[PDB]
Amino acid sequence: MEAIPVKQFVKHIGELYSNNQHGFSEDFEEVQRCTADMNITAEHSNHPENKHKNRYINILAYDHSRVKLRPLPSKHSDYINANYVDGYNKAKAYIATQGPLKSTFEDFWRMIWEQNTGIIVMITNLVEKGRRKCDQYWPTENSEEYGNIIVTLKSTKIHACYTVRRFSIRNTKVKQNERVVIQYHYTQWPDMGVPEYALPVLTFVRRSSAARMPETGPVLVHCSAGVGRTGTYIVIDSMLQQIKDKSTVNVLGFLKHIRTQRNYLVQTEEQYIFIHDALLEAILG
Ligand SMILES: Nc1cccc(S(=O)(=O)NC(=O)c2sccc2SCc2ccc(Cl)c(Cl)c2)c1
Repeated sequence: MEAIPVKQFVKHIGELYSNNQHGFSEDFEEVQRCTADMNITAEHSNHPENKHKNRYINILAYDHSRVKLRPLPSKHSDYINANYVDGYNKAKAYIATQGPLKSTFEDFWRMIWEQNTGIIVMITNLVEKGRRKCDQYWPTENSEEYGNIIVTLKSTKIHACYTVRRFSIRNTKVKQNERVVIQYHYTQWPDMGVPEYALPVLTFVRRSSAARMPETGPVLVHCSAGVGRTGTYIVIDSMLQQIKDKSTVNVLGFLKHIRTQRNYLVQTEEQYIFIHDALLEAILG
């Protein structure tokens, strides 16, 4: 189970799809079992003092890979539900994290400053099908203050399927010192069912990924829980890098791997199939 030449990957997709996606089903179940003989601790996520900091009681941040906040003059001011995740070759190329709650906007922006993140990839809407997915952690307009980071919205471009917001943030307890942070926000979400046509996404991935500057902190990627759509993004992004580099693909292997770094990355078979549709589009296009 290693890399597949890009020229036979497309053929492979045919096989995975046939007989009602039986092959896709076997792959993803392998992925879900891939953790089986594996205990990964998330004690910090389960600590009573950190509970109100998790959006979902079941969606945790593995200890070994968790992003640590600089502790504050309490014992658990270091905790945020987030994990470093690997990209193509490069270790810790992403921070995959949940959609921020009101009570964690400070942690969220502190992490971004502390990690020197320059790009945010947002893969949810605040509200979807009437349900709360994510609290708005940025200024509707002008500036807003979170802890010692105050964020200023500088410009916005709204496309068919996503929006790009350029922020300038300054730390007040520095010097102040300022950074640009660019948010890529995918906004095109189904009233009924789930996303299906992968081409607009491929474009989103291509443009947000190309926005990464040398040599900066990891790209922050979040949806709501920070595992499903977030994992889909990371795999599509990484595999496109691999294709450019070596003209080979390894979805099943890379995914089993990043699954050790954050629980449930790529959460459903449908998302798993979607990754393949995205990459098929890139290859044929
Ligand atoms: N159970 C469950 C958990 C989380 C999400 C869902 S869900 O909404 O029903 N299901 C989904 O979100 C699905 S299912 C197939 C594709 C997608 S998302 C495709 C997509 C869109 C924009 C970007 Cl930028 C990327 Cl990289 C990928 C279901």
